[PDB]
Amino acid sequence: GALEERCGIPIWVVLVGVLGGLLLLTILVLAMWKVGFFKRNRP
Amino acid sequence: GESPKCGPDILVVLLSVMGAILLIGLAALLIWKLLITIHDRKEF
Repeated sequence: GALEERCGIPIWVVLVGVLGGLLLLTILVLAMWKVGFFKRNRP
Repeated sequence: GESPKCGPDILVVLLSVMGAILLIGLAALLIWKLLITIHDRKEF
Protein backbone atom coordinates (compact mmCIF):
# COMPACT_ATOMS: atom_id res chain seq x y z
CA GLY A 1 0.00 0.00 0.00
CA ALA A 2 3.12 2.00 0.55
CA LEU A 3 5.46 -0.89 0.84
CA GLU A 4 6.79 0.90 -2.18
CA GLU A 5 10.02 2.83 -1.63
CA ARG A 6 11.40 -0.10 -3.51
CA CYS A 7 14.09 2.23 -4.39
CA GLY A 8 13.27 5.63 -3.06
CA ILE A 9 16.17 7.69 -4.36
CA PRO A 10 18.36 9.02 -1.45
CA ILE A 11 19.52 12.61 -1.91
CA TRP A 12 23.11 11.26 -1.83
CA VAL A 13 22.50 9.53 -5.12
CA VAL A 14 21.02 12.63 -6.68
CA LEU A 15 23.96 14.43 -5.09
CA VAL A 16 26.41 11.86 -6.50
CA GLY A 17 24.63 12.07 -9.86
CA VAL A 18 24.88 15.87 -9.98
CA LEU A 19 28.58 15.82 -9.05
CA GLY A 20 29.42 13.27 -11.75
CA GLY A 21 27.63 15.29 -14.42
CA LEU A 22 29.49 18.48 -13.47
CA LEU A 23 32.77 16.55 -13.54
CA LEU A 24 31.93 15.18 -17.01
CA LEU A 25 30.87 18.69 -18.06
CA THR A 26 34.16 20.14 -16.78
CA ILE A 27 36.11 17.51 -18.77
CA LEU A 28 34.17 18.24 -21.91
CA VAL A 29 34.88 22.00 -21.74
CA LEU A 30 38.60 21.54 -21.14
CA ALA A 31 39.08 19.08 -24.01
CA MET A 32 37.20 21.22 -26.52
CA TRP A 33 38.98 24.40 -25.37
CA LYS A 34 42.34 22.69 -25.58
CA VAL A 35 41.37 21.53 -29.08
CA GLY A 36 40.82 25.16 -30.12
CA PHE A 37 37.15 24.46 -30.76
CA PHE A 38 36.42 27.74 -29.01
CA LYS A 39 39.28 29.39 -30.83
CA ARG A 40 38.72 30.84 -34.30
CA ASN A 41 40.00 29.22 -37.47
CA ARG A 42 40.37 32.88 -38.41
CA PRO A 43 42.46 32.87 -41.65
CA GLY B 1 12.82 -11.11 -5.63
CA GLU B 2 16.40 -10.43 -4.55
CA SER B 3 15.75 -7.46 -6.77
CA PRO B 4 14.37 -4.68 -4.47
CA LYS B 5 18.08 -4.07 -4.73
CA CYS B 6 18.07 -0.42 -5.38
CA GLY B 7 21.21 -0.73 -7.30
CA PRO B 8 19.74 -1.02 -10.85
CA ASP B 9 16.76 1.22 -10.05
CA ILE B 10 18.81 3.88 -8.24
CA LEU B 11 21.37 3.32 -10.97
CA VAL B 12 18.84 4.05 -13.71
CA VAL B 13 17.89 7.30 -12.00
CA LEU B 14 21.48 8.25 -11.10
CA LEU B 15 22.39 7.72 -14.76
CA SER B 16 19.27 9.45 -16.03
CA VAL B 17 19.95 12.53 -13.88
CA MET B 18 23.60 12.47 -14.90
CA GLY B 19 22.65 12.27 -18.59
CA ALA B 20 20.33 15.22 -18.11
CA ILE B 21 23.15 17.29 -16.68
CA LEU B 22 25.46 16.29 -19.51
CA LEU B 23 22.90 17.06 -22.24
CA ILE B 24 21.97 20.57 -20.99
CA GLY B 25 25.59 21.57 -20.45
CA LEU B 26 26.28 20.65 -24.07
CA ALA B 27 23.18 22.65 -25.04
CA ALA B 28 24.38 25.62 -23.01
CA LEU B 29 27.81 25.37 -24.59
CA LEU B 30 26.42 25.55 -28.10
CA ILE B 31 24.07 28.39 -27.22
CA TRP B 32 26.96 30.41 -25.74
CA LYS B 33 29.03 29.90 -28.90
CA LEU B 34 26.07 30.81 -31.07
CA LEU B 35 25.63 34.15 -29.27
CA ILE B 36 29.39 34.84 -29.40
CA THR B 37 29.49 34.26 -33.15
CA ILE B 38 26.61 36.66 -33.62
CA HIS B 39 28.16 39.36 -31.42
CA ASP B 40 31.41 38.95 -33.33
CA ARG B 41 29.78 39.15 -36.78
CA LYS B 42 27.60 42.05 -35.70
CA GLU B 43 29.86 44.78 -36.99
CA PHE B 44 29.25 47.46 -34.37
